Amino acid sequence: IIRQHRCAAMEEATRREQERIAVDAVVRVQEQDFLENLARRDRQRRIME
Amino acid sequence: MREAICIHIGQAGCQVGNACWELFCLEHGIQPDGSMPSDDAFNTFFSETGAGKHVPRCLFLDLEPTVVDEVRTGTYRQLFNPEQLVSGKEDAANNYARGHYTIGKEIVDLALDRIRKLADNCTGLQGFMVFHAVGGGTGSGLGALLLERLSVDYGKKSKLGYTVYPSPQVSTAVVEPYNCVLSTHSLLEHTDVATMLDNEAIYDLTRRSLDIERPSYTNVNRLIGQVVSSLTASLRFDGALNVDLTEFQTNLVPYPRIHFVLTSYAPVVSAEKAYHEQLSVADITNSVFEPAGMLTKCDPRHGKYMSCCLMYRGDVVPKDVNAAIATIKTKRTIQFVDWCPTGFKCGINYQPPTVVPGGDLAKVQRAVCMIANSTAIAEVFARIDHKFDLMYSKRAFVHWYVGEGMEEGEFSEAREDLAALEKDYEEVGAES
Amino acid sequence: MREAICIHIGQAGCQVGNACWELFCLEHGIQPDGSMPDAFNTFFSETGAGKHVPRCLFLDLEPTVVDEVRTGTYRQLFNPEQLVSGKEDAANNYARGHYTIGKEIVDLALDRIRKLADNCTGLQGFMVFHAVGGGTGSGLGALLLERLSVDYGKKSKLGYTVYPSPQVSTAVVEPYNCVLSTHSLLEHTDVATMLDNEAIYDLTRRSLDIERPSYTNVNRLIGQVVSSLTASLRFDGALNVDLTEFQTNLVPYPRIHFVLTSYAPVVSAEKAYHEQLSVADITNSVFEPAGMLTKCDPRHGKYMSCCLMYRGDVVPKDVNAAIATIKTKRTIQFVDWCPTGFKCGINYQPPTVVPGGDLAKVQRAVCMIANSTAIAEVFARIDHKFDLMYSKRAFVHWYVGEGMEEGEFSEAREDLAALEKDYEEVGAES
Amino acid sequence: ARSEDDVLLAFFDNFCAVDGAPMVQLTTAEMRMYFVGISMRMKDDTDFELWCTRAFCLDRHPLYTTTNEEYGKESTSSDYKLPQHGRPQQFT
Amino acid sequence: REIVSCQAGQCGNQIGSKFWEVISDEHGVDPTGTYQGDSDLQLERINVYFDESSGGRYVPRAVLMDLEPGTMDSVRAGPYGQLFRPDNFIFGQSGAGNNWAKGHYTEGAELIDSVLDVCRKEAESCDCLQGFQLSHSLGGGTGSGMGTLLISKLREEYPDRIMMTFSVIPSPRVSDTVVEPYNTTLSVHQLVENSDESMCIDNEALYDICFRTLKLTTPTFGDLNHLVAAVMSGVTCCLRFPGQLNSDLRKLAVNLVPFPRLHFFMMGFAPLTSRGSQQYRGLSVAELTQQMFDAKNMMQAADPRHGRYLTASALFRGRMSTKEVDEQMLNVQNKNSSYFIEWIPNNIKSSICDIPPKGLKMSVTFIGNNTCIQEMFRRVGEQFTGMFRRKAFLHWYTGEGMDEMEFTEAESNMNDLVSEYQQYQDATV
Amino acid sequence: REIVSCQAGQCGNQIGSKFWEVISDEHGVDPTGTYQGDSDLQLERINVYFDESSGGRYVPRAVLMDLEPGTMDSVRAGPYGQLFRPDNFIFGQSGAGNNWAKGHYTEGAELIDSVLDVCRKEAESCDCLQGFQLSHSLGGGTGSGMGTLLISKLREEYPDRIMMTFSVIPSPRVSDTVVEPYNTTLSVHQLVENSDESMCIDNEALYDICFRTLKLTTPTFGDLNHLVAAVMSGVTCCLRFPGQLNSDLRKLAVNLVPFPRLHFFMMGFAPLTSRGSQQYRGLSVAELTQQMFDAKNMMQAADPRHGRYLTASALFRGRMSTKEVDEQMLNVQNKNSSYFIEWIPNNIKSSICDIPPKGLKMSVTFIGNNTCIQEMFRRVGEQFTGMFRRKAFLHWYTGEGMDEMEFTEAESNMNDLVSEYQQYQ
Ligand SMILES: Nc1nc2c(ncn2[C@@H]2O[C@H](COP(=O)(O)OP(=O)(O)OP(=O)(O)O)[C@@H](O)[C@H]2O)c(=O)[nH]1
Ligand SMILES: Nc1nc2c(ncn2[C@@H]2O[C@H](COP(=O)(O)OP(=O)(O)OP(=O)(O)O)[C@@H](O)[C@H]2O)c(=O)[nH]1
Ligand SMILES: Nc1nc2c(ncn2[C@@H]2O[C@H](COP(=O)(O)OP(=O)(O)O)[C@@H](O)[C@H]2O)c(=O)[nH]1
Ligand SMILES: Nc1nc2c(ncn2[C@@H]2O[C@H](COP(=O)(O)OP(=O)(O)O)[C@@H](O)[C@H]2O)c(=O)[nH]1
Ligand SMILES: [Mg+2]
Ligand SMILES: [Mg+2]
Repeated sequence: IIRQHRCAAMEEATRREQERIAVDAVVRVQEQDFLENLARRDRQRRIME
Repeated sequence: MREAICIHIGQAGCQVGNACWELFCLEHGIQPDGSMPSDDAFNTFFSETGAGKHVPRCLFLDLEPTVVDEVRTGTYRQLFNPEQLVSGKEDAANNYARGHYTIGKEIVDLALDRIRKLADNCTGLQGFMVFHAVGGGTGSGLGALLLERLSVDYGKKSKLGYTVYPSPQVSTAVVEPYNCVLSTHSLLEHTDVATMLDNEAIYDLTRRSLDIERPSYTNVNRLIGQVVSSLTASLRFDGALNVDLTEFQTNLVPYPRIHFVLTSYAPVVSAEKAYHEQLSVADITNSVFEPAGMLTKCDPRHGKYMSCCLMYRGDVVPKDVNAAIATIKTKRTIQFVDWCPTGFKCGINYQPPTVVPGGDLAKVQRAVCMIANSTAIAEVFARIDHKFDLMYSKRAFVHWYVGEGMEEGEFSEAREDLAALEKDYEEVGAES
Repeated sequence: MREAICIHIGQAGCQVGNACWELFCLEHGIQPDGSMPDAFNTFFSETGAGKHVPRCLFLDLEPTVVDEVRTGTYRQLFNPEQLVSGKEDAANNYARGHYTIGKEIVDLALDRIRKLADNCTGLQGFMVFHAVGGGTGSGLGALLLERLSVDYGKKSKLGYTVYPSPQVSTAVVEPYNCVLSTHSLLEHTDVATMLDNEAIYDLTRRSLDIERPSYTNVNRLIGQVVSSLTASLRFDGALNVDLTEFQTNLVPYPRIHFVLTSYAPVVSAEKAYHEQLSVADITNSVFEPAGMLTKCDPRHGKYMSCCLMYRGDVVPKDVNAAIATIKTKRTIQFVDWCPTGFKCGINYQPPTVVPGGDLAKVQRAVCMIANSTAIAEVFARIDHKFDLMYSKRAFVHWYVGEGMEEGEFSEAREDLAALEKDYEEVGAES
Repeated sequence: ARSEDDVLLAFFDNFCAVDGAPMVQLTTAEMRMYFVGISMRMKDDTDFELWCTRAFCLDRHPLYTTTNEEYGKESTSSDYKLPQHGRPQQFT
Repeated sequence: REIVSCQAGQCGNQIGSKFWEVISDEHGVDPTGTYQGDSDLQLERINVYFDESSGGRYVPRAVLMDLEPGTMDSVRAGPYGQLFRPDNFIFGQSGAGNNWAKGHYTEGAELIDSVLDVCRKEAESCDCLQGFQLSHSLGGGTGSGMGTLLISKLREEYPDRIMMTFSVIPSPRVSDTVVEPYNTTLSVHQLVENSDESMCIDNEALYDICFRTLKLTTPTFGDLNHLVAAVMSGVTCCLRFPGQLNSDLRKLAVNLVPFPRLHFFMMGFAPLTSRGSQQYRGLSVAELTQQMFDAKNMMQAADPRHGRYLTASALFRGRMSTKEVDEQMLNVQNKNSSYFIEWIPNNIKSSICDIPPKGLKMSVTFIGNNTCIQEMFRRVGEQFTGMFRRKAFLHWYTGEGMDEMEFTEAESNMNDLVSEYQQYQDATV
Repeated sequence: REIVSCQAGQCGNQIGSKFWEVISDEHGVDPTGTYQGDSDLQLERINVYFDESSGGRYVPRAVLMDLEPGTMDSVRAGPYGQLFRPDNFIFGQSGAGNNWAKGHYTEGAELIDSVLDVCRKEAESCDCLQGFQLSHSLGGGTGSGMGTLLISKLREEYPDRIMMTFSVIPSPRVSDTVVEPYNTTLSVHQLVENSDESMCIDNEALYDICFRTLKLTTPTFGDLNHLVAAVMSGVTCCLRFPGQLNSDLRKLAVNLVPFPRLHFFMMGFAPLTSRGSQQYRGLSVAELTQQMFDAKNMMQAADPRHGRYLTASALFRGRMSTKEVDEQMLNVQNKNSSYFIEWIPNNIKSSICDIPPKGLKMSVTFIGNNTCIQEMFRRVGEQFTGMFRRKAFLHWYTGEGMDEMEFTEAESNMNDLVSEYQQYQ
């Protein structure tokens, strides 16, 4: 039973690793880059106008 | 009957007490709300109430509210009393002077009042169980003050103190040697028996025996709580050779000023390793006497065994107890002091140790805890003395203590007392 | 009581250990999980759980084989310890496996040996399975030989060694490893047994009609031979034999302790049912040069001691009849000073057929381990190999660059010369 | 506070018809009407851009067999019998 | 328990604004003041930095204070400007004009009384005040002199409290004023005398991290301030969140300050990776320790190899083990034993807290007292002496009321501090 | 056990990237870095080449370098380019200009500090580093110079670790540069001491293989990279998968290097067949042996009849029986004792691995330390002497701080290496 419990704990650790994969893939900097892309684009457009 | 009152002082004390009390509750079958669904075995740790609820005979202290508030917000909040859970407003912060002179006195009176309220209930109080690491300011200062008050107001009741001394290699403070040297004086004079609990030994034991790459503070506290439960189960459960607090402290303390004792618990084996080995009594005794299985960074071969006590739990029989003792005596690798021929204490219990869910330990037929007074403590005392003296050469981290309200000569007094400890150890261990 | 401690070194050691422990579990009815759904006391150490841990120690320098064992079917049977390997292989280097990379694991190996020894109270001896062709099986094996001899004294020591073939080989430094290893195999092995792959392949091709012989079949046959040799103390018999019992009658002199092996009948399922596998027939098949496990013709040498161990429904009646027939026919010759030359063991437990294997279930079988002068031929072959490859210092730099002295090649070659000389001397007539 | 399903249902309820049937046919006109509704919902241009990019992501075994495994590959539990001619009862 | 912050000068105001942004993000507090955090731990010790209102709004325990009304208007119009209490916005009419004397004797002197009134107002509401933290830059006029006046008054009023000071040390490679040596020399002695810890930030190293470590193409002042904001968030992590090994301001003071005047520190925030190499690199504690002590991760511009660490302390965030946080710490102590002073073995303290920064798996903040912190002080005293030899840019101070004797005393204290740093570098046991 | 790899130059970068592609496919690692294999054995020893990040993403333990960033951009844009780590994409601003001097003394020397920093970081990450692998071409400037300085520093930092190099050696028939002899002479004289084992790959022989053995109309550098990546996988297969007769780097070195400086191996792979002939080929151990031992299959432009085999190694992969490989080796030795060396009978080692490469019944790789490897060294030495008697292109190489006398050293080092092979020839 302890063997099965430790295997379940290892599976839970793997699930935690997958969740940390999810949060790492989440890891906003790219979104700020997109926002500044829009910023430089529209400043360029205003400059042309 | 046979009550034992637990005090957990400081951050380290509270964390180790958490694991110790979870182990006590699991082994006594007490739910976290404080009830036993389905025998006066808990009487030493839990006070039975009229409503049917069991309240532990514990007192948590810390000048910083973090650990006590974590306990209050934890699962065992219903178990633990709203009182006996004292908190401060600002921590000692690695300052024995703070913990002993300025912020310790504003809380020591309440601590003594709570201790009185927990002791007048007790009718057969065996003694006190003080868990505190001397590295911290409140573990050293507040612990020292509380020990002084308890000793002066409670007579000669037995007092065991589990202390996590500054480990010789790894440490988490620079003022920690100062705190250890300062608190050693009080711990010597007022604590009846002291138990070494340094960190490298426990951590290496967990790395090698338990085969886990991340041994952490929870695992260390779990092991320490297992040791405490093994030591104190003799009065909790019926055994072939019952020993009480006085019973083993008399056999463990040869002289009043030498009571510091080494500890080693085994079989401390990994779950995977558990059923692939024939854990016999002789095998576990040999594993305990192996230096690698000790929970203190003091190798026995550099010292002299003086008086060793073995707490056996499980299906152990006096047969195998005596056979293991005979084999250990025949082995020449370990050496006992000449003037103490027997040098062996044995206490047998039929209650096997219990393993908490999620713990690294594995439940076994039998186990044994070694508590031994030996000369090996002199070397760790010398290591911390060398840790301290070169720092004290030109007053490093001393203005804090000077301005906090401590006289400068107290450091020299603590240095001299510690040096007296090593010299007394050497004198007693010297051959007749 | 009568425990035999198995130690398996290197690639071949681990493979033969897997095969022999499969056979032992088959014989004693022990699950791969280690259970029966005390004739096993010699190989399986009882614990409290009724599960039986084999009295074995697997040692290797590279983790592939130990990982495979820990992942395979017998993971729950074999102890998590006693199954140890280093981090880097000896890499066909006797010097590496004996001086540099094996020294950091010999201490743990002897710790595990102590753990095996203090568990048993009636240790009959040690049995090391290895091949001297490779690096670890030669060097680490030799080092364990010295440590076992110095730590145990006159305890019985069987080595089942796969020497390099006289005709083909799977390495170029294999002759160097074999020559460097024979020194230890002569000074600290009480009985050494020749198990090269040639005669096993030939026997498999000519008897079992196997078009694709493999290490699997070779190791199965080796395990059959080991089980036949060890079953005398495991099961009752009319004429039981023990380790010392057969050693004292197999080795006439301390330096003459290398033995050939021949197991028969060894036939497939189709062929086994067309033959009268009687005692005389199986004895003749054993003494046939085709049936041996090592490529070494008896007719070119002289026999001095044959230990014949029969299993099954054999009887001393037909045993003596077969011995008389062997004496009568002159195609084989025995040495002048040893008229009897026969040590006979009888066991009532017939060899268990390995399911999914190649052997056929046979009522009676017999394994013969023989000390004879014919080993001079294979020693001459291996020493001519060593001299030819050592004349102009081939691969010697690899050996030397591992804290190794170039002169022990020469002293080992002198040891081979002395061994061949003493075999010739003992085989010389009066 | 809620889940993905809760957010999806809350967002799709705004596009339901008067009678309550889940309407599934949208066009660019009402898409842009929803967009301008959000535009007046929050007036900061940077926050509107962040909301839109955040909600739409604008620019974001038979093969392998072991000969060592072949050892115990075929043997089963039915082939494990204790030896018939075992050693006699231990009198020691 | 409760800690209260004061922001002085333009640089201090902006660094404090982004610091409050980071704290609000960590504690789940919206710019509108309402709570939106994921769990209860963010509310358990939210009173350390914030104060609750009747309506549930969490107003930061902050005093935003500076002569120039422009910075007040900018920070109030900023994204989190509605979070602060308007009565905590204290500002004058005319700016100090990068004049230490103007900020300390003439313009800031009249307004420091009201600043002290609002600071005592905010402190009396605290159940148990842990201390103050002043965010400022020593290169400015009102951000250095008037901030030092604040620190002096706070020392005179609250003796036992801890005044952290986060001072942005000016550097001529990133020079913005021809009076920075004067301001720094006049402010460092006050920082030594009054502030319990004075933590140095070098804008050179800020740009160095933003270039060679974070690989930011155009790291603005916001990107510069994120690192210091993370440092200020991590320095007080164990106060606000539970951990396996707690610590606080007094912990760090006692375990990092061996002598009363040796209380200047240099910071390090780890991990720090580029945008592309974020998920590629294994965010493990081994890589954390590897990036811990190197100069490129340190946001103070003085190479630590030229000096010896008097003391160090690492405050870790995240779920990590002791055999992953301390044994390798001793391994570093051994493999760079030359750079650690021999008379204090185990120069480095470890502290662990459970809650990591939002988004990041694990982190650590470095607080280190090293002999190399005197490089800035020597190499700014050189410029101060060069300018003061010819009495350049001095008529402003003399007219405001400063005598040259005060400048001589300031340089004497400069030399005393650099000598004290030096005579612990080559010392032998 | 784990092996850390490096790619130098444009040739080395392309071929190493393709090797990483085939290894990722073999171990079931998609370009996203995750594992989607169909066995336990794939993850059992995936740490040999891949290092797990904090997320379990398996970053290749590879260091990619070239003075030109164009090949860095190309390898990044490749389908598996996202698998690697950006910090290992170390490169310069100015190219080597096809100059060994620039690649070894001026630009490569100034760029090698970060290179060794990355390599030692990978070594520290490694638990028990089996060896360093390098892949490059001796005919280029940055590949050859950069790689030679690599092997030098790697040897001086880790003496006992196994140094494998995959050197693409130019041939006169397929030469596409005028300074291949200069670069190769200045590189082989470093490879002959600093590298534990070197394996030479010929574009001419690769083209011949693709033309005739594969019957493929238009293979490319991609197909040549296929052919050499199969070799790279097969040489270290036994370090990643179990087998009846396992092997590793040091086993190959000790069994194939009779004398310290004879470690230039000529390679071959099997089986290779076209689509039309795949159904006609009856794959077996004997067929593998003959199609391995024939000259046309080996990608060395050196005829085996012109030389004798010092040592040979056959790393077989797949489900097979050892009796037939033993028969094949013994029979080939007996029937071609003329092709083998008399004073080392049984010149051929055989290793068997259970896991085959995907796409075949079973396969084999050939390590050949044949004495005919001296042919290309002799011909390129003749090229170098012809140029260096008339002082051709010397000013470009000497302007980078170098002088005449190291070319004079290199030509003599090649010459006496050729003489050493000739002695056993
Ligand atoms: N065995 C063990 N040791 C601990 C534990 N917690 C802390 N320690 C060690 O004990 C030493 C003293 O504890 P501190 O961290 O100073 O906490 P404290 O003793 O309550 O003192 P303050 O922090 O001022 O409240 C630390 O340096 C730790 O290394 C624990 O749970 N178990
Ligand atoms: N009969 C038999 N012999 C084997 C087997 N495996 C390896 N060998 C022997 O091992 C010799 C080659 O040596 P290696 O391949 O180096 O194996 P080793 O001797 O254990 O040395 P290592 O590879 O370092 O472990 C061959 O000549 C075989 O005789 C096997 O499964 N059965
Ligand atoms: N970190 C950081 N530093 C700044 C910022 N703005 C200005 N500084 C620094 O502050 C210095 C000038 O301080 P100043 O604003 O004149 O101080 P004040 O006049 O007293 O308010 C310059 O050297 C800048 O390097 C900012 O947003 N962040
Ligand atoms: N087999 C093979 N050879 C290549 C490949 N790419 C280039 N080469 C050869 O390498 C030589 C040029 O080497 P180069 O990459 O320019 O070396 P570098 O300048 O040092 O990087 C040419 O003669 C090609 O024949 C490839 O992908 N495969
Ligand atoms: Mg604390
Ligand atoms: Mg091997």
